Amino acid sequence: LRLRVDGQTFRDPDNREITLRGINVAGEAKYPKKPDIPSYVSDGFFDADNVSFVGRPFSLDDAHTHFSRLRKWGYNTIRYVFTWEAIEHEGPGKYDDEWISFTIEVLRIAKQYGFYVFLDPHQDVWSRLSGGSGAPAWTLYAAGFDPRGFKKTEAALVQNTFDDPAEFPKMIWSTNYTRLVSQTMFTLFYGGRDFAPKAIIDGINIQDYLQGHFIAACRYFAQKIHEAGDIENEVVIGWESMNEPNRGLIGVQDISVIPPEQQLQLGTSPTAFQGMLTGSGRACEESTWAFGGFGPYQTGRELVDPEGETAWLPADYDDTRYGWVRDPGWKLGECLWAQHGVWDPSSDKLLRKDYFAKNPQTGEPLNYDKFTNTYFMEHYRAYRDALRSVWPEAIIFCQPPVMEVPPDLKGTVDDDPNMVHAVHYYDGITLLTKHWNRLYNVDVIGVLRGKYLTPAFAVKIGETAIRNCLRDQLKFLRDESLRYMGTHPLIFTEIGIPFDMDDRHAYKTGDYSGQVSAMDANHFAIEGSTANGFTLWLYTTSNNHEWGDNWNGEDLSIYSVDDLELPKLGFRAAEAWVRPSPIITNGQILQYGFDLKSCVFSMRLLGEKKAATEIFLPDFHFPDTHTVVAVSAGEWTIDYPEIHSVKFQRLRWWHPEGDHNIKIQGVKRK
Repeated sequence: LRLRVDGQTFRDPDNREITLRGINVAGEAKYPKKPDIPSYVSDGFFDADNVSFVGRPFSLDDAHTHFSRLRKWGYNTIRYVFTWEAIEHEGPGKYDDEWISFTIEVLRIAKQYGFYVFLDPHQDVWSRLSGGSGAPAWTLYAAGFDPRGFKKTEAALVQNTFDDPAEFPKMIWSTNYTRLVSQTMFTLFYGGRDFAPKAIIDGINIQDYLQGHFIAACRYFAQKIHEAGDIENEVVIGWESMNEPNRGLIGVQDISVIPPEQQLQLGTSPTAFQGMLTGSGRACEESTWAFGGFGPYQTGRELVDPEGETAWLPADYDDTRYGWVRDPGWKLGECLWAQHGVWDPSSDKLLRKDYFAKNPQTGEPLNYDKFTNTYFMEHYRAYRDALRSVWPEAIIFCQPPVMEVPPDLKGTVDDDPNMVHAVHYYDGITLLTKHWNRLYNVDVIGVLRGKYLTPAFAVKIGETAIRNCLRDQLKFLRDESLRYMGTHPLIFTEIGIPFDMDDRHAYKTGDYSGQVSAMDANHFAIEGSTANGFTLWLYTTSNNHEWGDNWNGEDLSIYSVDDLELPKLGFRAAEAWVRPSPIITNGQILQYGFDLKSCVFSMRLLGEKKAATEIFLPDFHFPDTHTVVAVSAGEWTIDYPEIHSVKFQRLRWWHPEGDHNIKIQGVKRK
């Protein structure tokens, strides 16, 4: 077997600790292959019916060629991106065995390169019909509300629908989490017995139907891995929960106003009631909000007029498509929350301001921690046991909601010694402003958890203080992980920077200085966070300068078909994310890092009795003729191991037991 969990560390068969420097592969699994429907093409979007993700990311011939890149860049892990839509697209229980068979073929090509792969059931604002990716289309018809009218009802601002796809608002897809469809789907997914207790399919609640199929669609895809025989523990080490779990409306103390914890707006900003009227064809005046130095920004209101057409399936449209039972309680043509007594369609006025406020069964007041410790963990325990009904030795990458307190599983029955805490972190300023500010940055984590009062005691000035701020944020998350969940490993499964900074300034000049300072600062935070590894958010094989990641106007891929590789076109800040890093360490890593300015790699460890320390050294930064190695104890050699013709320089450092450290200096560049 490739890797085992042994507390806070991953260990190889000979007791050496493994460091997971990985990357997400790939952002192309978010949308189908035949027809190739990215975020900007509009024809054929709505007849999802039959899709064919057979092919995404890439055709199998290019697999061994594409995998070779990730070894050359020093990556040893891959977060394999796949959607629930890729498994159960035709309908409930209709699994794409052709997609399964083709995907099993992908893994061994990657296994030939000695990768570590954990599978990611990715999603963004629920479904691709809802302005993102993830869940299949029939899940929306199960809740029933046909995406045709979504345009100006403004439930999920879809990009495959706007008049001009090139004019899709930047970073507006993430706003859908606070809109009608995504607030409804996640609420029904994690707890339908609670807020919409009339949703009964197959005699069971919508909570049990949406979860039961996602739990089963992954379990059936996992049962093939048991029968494959050559990919369990030999390349596939386990699974992840679900990408960025959202609560929807579970815990909204007042649905008539924007909650103070909702810090993202932009586009139209409907409340739950303003989102309720709009999803029923009425009319609302909504404040519109935006972006630093661009967009609405304390805007001036805008009137939304769907004009008599709802964001719901009509009362008579044919459902009889894929099996089908509904209890007569669940209706069509009317608002779901309206029939449950949340609001009156005849008078257009709320019930009150606290339907989504307290506990379904006992009446305890809801918050985000209450949602994370109950309904999310309720969905997580079943997903954990379902994957272990097939493969009990499966490592489960537990991903709680983004930038929220992880569940308190330390000392409970869920203190799983084969679990991994997956944490997301994005520089909220640079990601949303698309500009690396070299002058200030905010301790976002410190503000969210209440370390300081308001974002005024927290902000730090100076690029050095900014670097230390990000590292102490990621370091704090590791201490929060070890406090609530126990002695378990942590993997920063998503972290990156937007490459389209300063109005495509790097694409116009080749000056990637902003992206270099952003990537080096983000990696500097990871290297000092005392974490167990990371996967940079997103390697796209079809990323270009025009469409970015070909998904929601984002441009986060480190690889581009229009940029040059490392030996007026730049290198896409490649010199910033091709870093020396530990691969496998003879003992516990005390501290390591890469100073990109001085081109100096240093690592301090606590040696164990014999078993080597294997470190990746980039060819660009560390040429063999000019690389200078210095050790505090022991001996070292430098080789060029070959893994299917793929070449990368590696240094092995044999040291005795005790406190030792190394300093590797390369070539400085401007």
